[PDB]
Amino acid sequence: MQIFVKTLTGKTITLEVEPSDTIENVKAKIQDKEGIPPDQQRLIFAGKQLEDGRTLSDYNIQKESTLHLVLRLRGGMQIFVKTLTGKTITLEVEPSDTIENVKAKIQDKEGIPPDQQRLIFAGKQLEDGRTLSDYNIQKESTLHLV
Amino acid sequence: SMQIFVKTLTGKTITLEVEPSDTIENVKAKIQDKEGIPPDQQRLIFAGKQLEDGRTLSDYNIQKESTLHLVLRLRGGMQIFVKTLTGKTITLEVEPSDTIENVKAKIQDKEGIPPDQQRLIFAGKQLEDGRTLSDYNIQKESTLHLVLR
Amino acid sequence: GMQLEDLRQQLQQAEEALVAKQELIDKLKEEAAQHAIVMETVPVLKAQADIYKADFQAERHAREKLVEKKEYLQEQLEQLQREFNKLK
Amino acid sequence: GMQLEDLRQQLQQAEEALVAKQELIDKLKEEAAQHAIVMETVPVLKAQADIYKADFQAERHAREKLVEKKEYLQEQLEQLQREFNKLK
Repeated sequence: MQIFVKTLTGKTITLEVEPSDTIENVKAKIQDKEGIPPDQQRLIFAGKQLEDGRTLSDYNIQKESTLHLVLRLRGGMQIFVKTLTGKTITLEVEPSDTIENVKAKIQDKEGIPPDQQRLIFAGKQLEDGRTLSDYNIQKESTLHLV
Repeated sequence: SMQIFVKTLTGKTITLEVEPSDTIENVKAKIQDKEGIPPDQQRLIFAGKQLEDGRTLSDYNIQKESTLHLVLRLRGGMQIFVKTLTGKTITLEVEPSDTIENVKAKIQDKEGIPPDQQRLIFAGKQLEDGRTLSDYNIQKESTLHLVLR
Repeated sequence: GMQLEDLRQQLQQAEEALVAKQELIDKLKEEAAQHAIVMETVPVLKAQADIYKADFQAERHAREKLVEKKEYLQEQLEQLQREFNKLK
Repeated sequence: GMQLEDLRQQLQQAEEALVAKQELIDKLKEEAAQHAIVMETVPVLKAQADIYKADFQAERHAREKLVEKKEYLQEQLEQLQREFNKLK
């Protein structure tokens, strides 16, 4: 089947699936297509919020079904980068984000070009190829920017 | 000397006796007078539009028997904190003119403890039900101590 | 002789009246169906108040969690001092 | 001849059709006004989203400022922790 997914402000994308699929698989399929983290997504059918555990069958959702999508104001995990002045900015993340993505996010809010960022998390200079989870970075962790 | 309806999204209508010359802020006051909702936590809407405290009823074309919508903020203005004798710290939403009764009530709304069993402290001194927050110079982000009476 | 004509002017008037009545019916239907589309979106808006509110509460307790730590260290930083200001 | 009974039969039938289509109209109005008053809930439900978004934003800021201070106060416990061990 091919269900529909749209937001309260335009953008109806389309998504090839099969009914045995869980909601978590759907939320992930939206991440690949839309670049939106799963835990930031909240999905709606028939007026109800669908849960990761239950499948598409369980929710009686068939082809051309339109799924309503509201974005959260936050995902689950966030960290802080202490800027050279001490100004601490807050960031939204997953334990899967590569340090490059983290810089990109800092470039977005701060305007510091990534080639000019250096990130330390309680000693240990962090590199573009690794993930926050590689460095065992938790929610509420604070990084320092040089 | 008209009158109007005020309705939330959660249902529940109330009526207010108003004057075409009254200001939006004046109404919020009334909406507080009976509902007990602080003006800084209410957003009124007539004809699809948030109404400004500045302007009057007259300004917004509001005749007798008009329904005004009222959205409740999650978060208003000044918050203080209350640390329990276990470290459990909670926050309250208040105003300088809030009484200690009008504070003990909210404690209970979160902790579930009758006001008659609550002893509140502000740096060593016991707070009194009769007096107000400003009376005990408690300012924003300030922390309070909850011990059982 | 005026009995003929008072019928077909009364018939023609009523068939004309059927036309306007129908127009007004069709318009009032397409309007109810448009309005219907908008009404199909309020269950989502409602859910969104819930999502937002929950997201706000998460910020609140996080806020509290840090207020809590802050109150602890500043309470201990007056413990470290007391002996620092006596051994010196 | 029979003409002034043939145009009396269509008139009845049309007078009756007009009443019906005026009764469907009347039903459709009662319905529209009920709609209009639920419709009036959409600007507000949208407004509710915004102010909720805003409320969350004040809370995030307020959280941050407590992270700024916890980091600054630990930052100034850096320029001190260096001394204490470096010299005896």
